[PDB]
Amino acid sequence: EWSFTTVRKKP
Amino acid sequence: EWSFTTVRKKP
Amino acid sequence: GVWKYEHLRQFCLELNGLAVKLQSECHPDTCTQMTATEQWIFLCAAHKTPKECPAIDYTRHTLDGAACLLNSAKLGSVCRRIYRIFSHAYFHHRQIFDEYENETFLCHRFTKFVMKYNLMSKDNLIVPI
Amino acid sequence: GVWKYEHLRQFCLELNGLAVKLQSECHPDTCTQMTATEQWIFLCAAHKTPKECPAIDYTRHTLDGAACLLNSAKLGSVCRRIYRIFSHAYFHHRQIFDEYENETFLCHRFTKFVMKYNLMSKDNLIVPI
Ligand SMILES: [Zn+2]
Ligand SMILES: [Zn+2]
Ligand SMILES: [Zn+2]
Ligand SMILES: [Zn+2]
Repeated sequence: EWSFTTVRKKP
Repeated sequence: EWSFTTVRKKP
Repeated sequence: GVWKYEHLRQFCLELNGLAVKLQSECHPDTCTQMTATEQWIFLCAAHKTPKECPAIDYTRHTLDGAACLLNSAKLGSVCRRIYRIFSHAYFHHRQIFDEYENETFLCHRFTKFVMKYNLMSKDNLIVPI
Repeated sequence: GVWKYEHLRQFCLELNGLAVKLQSECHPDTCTQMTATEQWIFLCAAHKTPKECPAIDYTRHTLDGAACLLNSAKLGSVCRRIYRIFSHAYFHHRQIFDEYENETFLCHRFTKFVMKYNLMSKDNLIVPI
């Protein structure tokens, strides 16, 4: 569905 | 801001 | 990039087969929430605010939302949510999961695909093979 | 419940004091992203799609969004995002953080408040005292 991701883990 | 949380951790 | 949206659509079609098999015993009086194994509840995103849908509802609404998004980073979200259908079946409907997987290898094929195109974090791939 | 929105507003006011102190050395050529300690980047929510704002921008836009939401579960999200202003300052601007905290105890007061009203998971409370 819709998305709103505010945390990303660095590669 | 706006929120859209789809995972909740049980107490 | 076009093949990413494309191959996902075939997965959603066969995933409907799994959902239909599940609806024979995944009922909202016993699977009252969408869970897999730990103390996480998953909230269905097919609503204005994420909703505690029973597992059968989560499954249907999410497949429906994915089918709609496709015929029209967003890929990652769909994949993450679709994958929970496999994990719920694997942990709470093991016999049905096993029967369906032995015939289709769908979870295997889906797992290889999201890893091949870096669409989910490997941390979320909790179903074996 | 009304006191929850209320006490948060005073926190946002004093948190502006911290943000103003930080903008003297938290610049987008060196703090190019919003981070605290681990391998997480935080994406600013004051945009149509979450954006990789430099830390100074993340700070301003988030305080601005919180001030706007207040004069008009949503509390939990604001608190989680506001808290990152403290963690960024603590880990990347330790001297400024320490000076401001010794005068205001703001992070202490904020931490007790979100725990008192169960507004953040304790797992996210990574700044000591
Ligand atoms: Zn079930
Ligand atoms: Zn639903
Ligand atoms: Zn900075
Ligand atoms: Zn921003």
